[PDB]
Amino acid sequence: LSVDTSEYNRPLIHFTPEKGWMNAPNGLFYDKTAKLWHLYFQYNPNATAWGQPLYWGHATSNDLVHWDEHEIAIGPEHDNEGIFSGSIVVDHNNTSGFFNSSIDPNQRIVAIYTNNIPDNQTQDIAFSLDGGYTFTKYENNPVIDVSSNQFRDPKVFWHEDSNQWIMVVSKSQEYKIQIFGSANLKNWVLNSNFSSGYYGNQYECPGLIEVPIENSDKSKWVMFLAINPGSPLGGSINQYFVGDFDGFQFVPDDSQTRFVDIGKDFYAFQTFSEVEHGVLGLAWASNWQYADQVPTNPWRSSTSLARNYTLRYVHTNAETKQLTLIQNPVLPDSINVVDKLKKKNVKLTNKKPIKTNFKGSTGLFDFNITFKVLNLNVSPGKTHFDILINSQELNSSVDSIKIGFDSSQSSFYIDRHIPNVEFPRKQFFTDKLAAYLEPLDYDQDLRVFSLYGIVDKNIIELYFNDGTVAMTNTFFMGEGKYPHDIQIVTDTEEPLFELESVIIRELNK
Amino acid sequence: LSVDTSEYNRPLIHFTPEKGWMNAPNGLFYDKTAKLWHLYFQYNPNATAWGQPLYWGHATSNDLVHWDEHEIAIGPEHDNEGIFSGSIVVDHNNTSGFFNSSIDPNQRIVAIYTNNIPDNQTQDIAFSLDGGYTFTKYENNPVIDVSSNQFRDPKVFWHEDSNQWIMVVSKSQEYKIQIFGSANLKNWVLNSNFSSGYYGNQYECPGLIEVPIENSDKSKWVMFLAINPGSPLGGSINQYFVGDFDGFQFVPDDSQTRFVDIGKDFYAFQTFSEVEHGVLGLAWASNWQYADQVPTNPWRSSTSLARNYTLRYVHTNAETKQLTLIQNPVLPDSINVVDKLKKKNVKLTNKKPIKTNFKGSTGLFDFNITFKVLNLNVSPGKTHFDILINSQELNSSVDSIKIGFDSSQSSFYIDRHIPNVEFPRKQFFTDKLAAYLEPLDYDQDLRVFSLYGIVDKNIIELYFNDGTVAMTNTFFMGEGKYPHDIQIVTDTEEPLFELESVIIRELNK
Ligand SMILES: *[C@@H]1O[C@H](CO)[C@@H](O)[C@H](O)[C@H]1NC(C)=O
Ligand SMILES: *[C@@H]1O[C@H](CO)[C@@H](O)[C@H](O)[C@H]1NC(C)=O
Ligand SMILES: *[C@@H]1O[C@H](CO)[C@@H](O)[C@H](O)[C@H]1NC(C)=O
Ligand SMILES: *[C@@H]1O[C@H](CO)[C@@H](O)[C@H](O)[C@H]1NC(C)=O
Ligand SMILES: *[C@@H]1O[C@H](CO)[C@@H](O)[C@H](O)[C@H]1NC(C)=O
Ligand SMILES: *[C@@H]1O[C@H](CO)[C@@H](O)[C@H](O)[C@H]1NC(C)=O
Ligand SMILES: *[C@@H]1O[C@H](CO)[C@@H](O)[C@H](O)[C@H]1NC(C)=O
Ligand SMILES: *[C@@H]1O[C@H](CO)[C@@H](O)[C@H](O)[C@H]1NC(C)=O
Repeated sequence: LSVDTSEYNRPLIHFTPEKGWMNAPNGLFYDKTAKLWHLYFQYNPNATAWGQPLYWGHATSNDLVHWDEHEIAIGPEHDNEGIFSGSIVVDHNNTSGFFNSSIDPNQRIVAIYTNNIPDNQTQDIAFSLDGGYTFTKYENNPVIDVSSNQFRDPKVFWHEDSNQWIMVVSKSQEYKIQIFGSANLKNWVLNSNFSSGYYGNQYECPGLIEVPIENSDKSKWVMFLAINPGSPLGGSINQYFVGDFDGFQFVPDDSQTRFVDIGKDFYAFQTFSEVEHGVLGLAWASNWQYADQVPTNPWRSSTSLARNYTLRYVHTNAETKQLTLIQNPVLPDSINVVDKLKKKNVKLTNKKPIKTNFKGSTGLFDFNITFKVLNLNVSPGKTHFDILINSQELNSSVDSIKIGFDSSQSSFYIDRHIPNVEFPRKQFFTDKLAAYLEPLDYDQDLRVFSLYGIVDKNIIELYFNDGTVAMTNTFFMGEGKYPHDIQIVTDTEEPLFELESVIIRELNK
Repeated sequence: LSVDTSEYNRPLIHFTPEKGWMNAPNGLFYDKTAKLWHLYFQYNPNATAWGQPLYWGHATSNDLVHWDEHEIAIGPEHDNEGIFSGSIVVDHNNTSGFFNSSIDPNQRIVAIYTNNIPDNQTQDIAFSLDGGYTFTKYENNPVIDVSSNQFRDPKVFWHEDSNQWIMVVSKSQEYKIQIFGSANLKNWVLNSNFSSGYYGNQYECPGLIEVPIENSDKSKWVMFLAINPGSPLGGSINQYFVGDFDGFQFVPDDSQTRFVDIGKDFYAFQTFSEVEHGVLGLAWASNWQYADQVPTNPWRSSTSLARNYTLRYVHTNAETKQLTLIQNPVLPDSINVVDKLKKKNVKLTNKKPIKTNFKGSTGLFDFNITFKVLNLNVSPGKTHFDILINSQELNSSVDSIKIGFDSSQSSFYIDRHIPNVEFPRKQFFTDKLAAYLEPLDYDQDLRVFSLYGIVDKNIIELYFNDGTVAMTNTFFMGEGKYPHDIQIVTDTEEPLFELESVIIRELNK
């Protein structure tokens, strides 16, 4: 309680609780009357570690970057217990019977969540009569009990075409996504089981939603699935499947495995209810392997930014395109640009590096680059360029993380290694991660790629080729240090890389 | 040609060419008459890098650890071209018409391989009349041409039940494994396409074989598949599927994705033909991201050890078992044990570390541990133990790689980071890799696990829980340095880990 790392460590525009522990985001919805985005979260107010009693924390936002934290929304009946993950729906037509005439239809808020008690996980419901700040648990909870220890994380949505509420929920250790239906929110029927992809140890946090295909009238149903432990990257990861849904079973178009975000730190993704126009969601931005040991205090964990989800046909090799999940960050105009560097058609060479030259630093930056690979035979050790994110100098040292692209491998990479920062379970804190991408485009016969990145004091979110792939990782600079400036460098004497466009901004609340 | 790193860098019992570049192993077969294992391989004699003309190199062995290199077996028609990957079968009954009355049935050797020419990849055959040392290409090559640029890596086998030769080959960029049948080895018919798992950039090096289930009469068909680039670990990786095969189509038992080896350096896996009793195979032990840049000379690349493949029902979580691919290394008794450390029931503590104390070092070691996790509440930074593989001291420093287990994560890990060793494309040389495993067993209520590891100068092969998962990685110690001794250490004051059995051996040719 006496050490506060916020000054250098606490994100400006990623949500964090003032104190205590946060994991999975819950009950994501938009209130159309109040015009407020609601974020709830797995919350332990009593320590910077997971533990019971576990609650739903609650915060609101009008723009998905500025958050007001509120009083705890739901709590367990005993210290022995926890209100585990869930989702919220708006029961406009009072199908649940909970709501007065005088409750605004857009605020008829129902939470559906896992109630965790010793040897039992059930699905329970509660309703809010005050706009989502307090709740009354349903008299006849549980609404679903299958006598299981491992039965959690409901995502519920109204399905017009089959005229019912749909729940996807994990039967975690059976590796099944279970699909239930209800008229009621109270009485549920099991319609199907879905099993596929990368099983790890466990299925968690399913989601199922209609995602729009870019430049078209058409859509596909996407099933989201979280697994932890046992990610091939180590620990926790989120995956997806593309297909069709009739209200009863989900049928994927193929049987391939794909991850939502191939950084180490993007887990328990959930989408917002009541979004008109598109699909928005966010995740918990850490990894279960080390999330409770990173050096922040008096809180641990942030969410990712909210992101916009679409589908796009992209080349995965030279011959073949696949319909692929695209995501791009939600950043409203209510963000102040303190300063920016903006350049066009720069021929990058080791004698001409790009260097930010701002007066100060908030620790929040973004960078936005479109680049072209030239025809130049260069030595193997130099077929790359690198973006450096440097702290201020402190113990007469600068800390930095590196983001680059190698043209011989057609792959982006990050290196988040920081010397002299140690914490428990760092054996699992992978430093070097890569992503292979086909060109965004061809200009004549030269390969074009794009990269957008945003750095917020302890988290970096990278989006390659207009969101073709996303990679999210936290990073921990030494005590007192935070991002101060940005450089783009290369070791080539002539130009291998031409940056058609470079924009680097310092940003603030 | 003047620098030779062999002294510290060249494996003793993993095959390497004397000079030049090697990638994928080819034409693996056992000659029953000669009693010789044959290894062919993608070979460039003219540089320590991939390039055309590309040949099949050739080596033989009576025990799968001692290799005799021979003259190039197959070469391209022009410098423009390459004999890409392939397999060998023994046509005992002369179905191909190539073989005399006086050619021993067990030596009726036919190679089936991809002929790579500009804008064209076809499948071609050649036969050997002198036991596999020289070949005559078939008069009417190609045997299969589908007018494709991306059509390569045939694995062929006799399928008794449908009375035909089967070929699995990759239609690389279409992400299809294509299954062809022949009476002939000359005239082929397409029977099915198979598409699943982790797509990556490209399908390569398929395999299809009947694998025995442990302690039973039963078996399953396993389909192997290599992808590169685009492994979720970065670069190249091998995956598999378990199911059934009728000679015409492969039908997996589920749609899950699983990798054969979750280290960075295990690619283009092939099995040996003419193995009676079980399934044996090996891979190329590097990763395409950096294989051509690692600091060895005058050669680059080794194969993995030959491994024995079985299927076993293992716990993937506390509730659920899955039928899972098991592998264990083939190490004959023709291996000399120079010295060994052997201990039983050791309560590991930071005051009582295990330390090898041998007179010298060949650079080749193995370690074999069964251990039990005790009930001891210890601080989070200490819930692990570590195996250290140390070089001799040189520039007044010891280089080392680390292999460990953390009990809070139930996961093994490696850290192959070595200071002051640099080479091109090391951004992709991932240092930290993990593997989550359920307990091998329970002793009362205490968790039991096992680990076998083998280190051979520049390559480490780890096998967790009697081969439940395998992890293969190269490593590059500083100039002159190689493994000299081994330690097992922990930071706990009391004992969290009891090692029921520990055997560390120094080994030699
Ligand atoms: C946990 O937090 C709750 C609410 O802030 C508080 O009532 C309680 O005392 C804390 N600790 C325990 C063990 O309940
Ligand atoms: C789905 O899974 C559960 C196992 O938990 C089983 O009880 C149920 O019968 C299955 N339903 C269908 C439709 O397969
Ligand atoms: C979501 O992205 C989509 C593009 O399909 C757009 O319709 C919508 O306005 C976006 N919402 C936000 C908050 O950016
Ligand atoms: C990065 O580059 C340009 C700058 O206007 C733009 O097309 C693109 O939207 C930028 N990306 C983001 C996410 O702001
Ligand atoms: C079989 O062919 C070989 C190889 O050229 C030849 O030497 C041999 O004499 C032939 N044997 C018979 C029986 O024709
Ligand atoms: C096998 O896939 C090939 C290559 O695309 C295709 O032409 C052929 O029609 C496929 N056959 C079947 C039965 O799917
Ligand atoms: C391969 O391992 C299997 C496992 O039972 C065994 O039957 C066979 O004899 C082994 N062969 C070798 C060379 O280890
Ligand atoms: C290591 O020890 C096990 C169990 O004691 C033994 O059965 C096995 O043969 C050894 N394994 C290897 C790969 O040498």
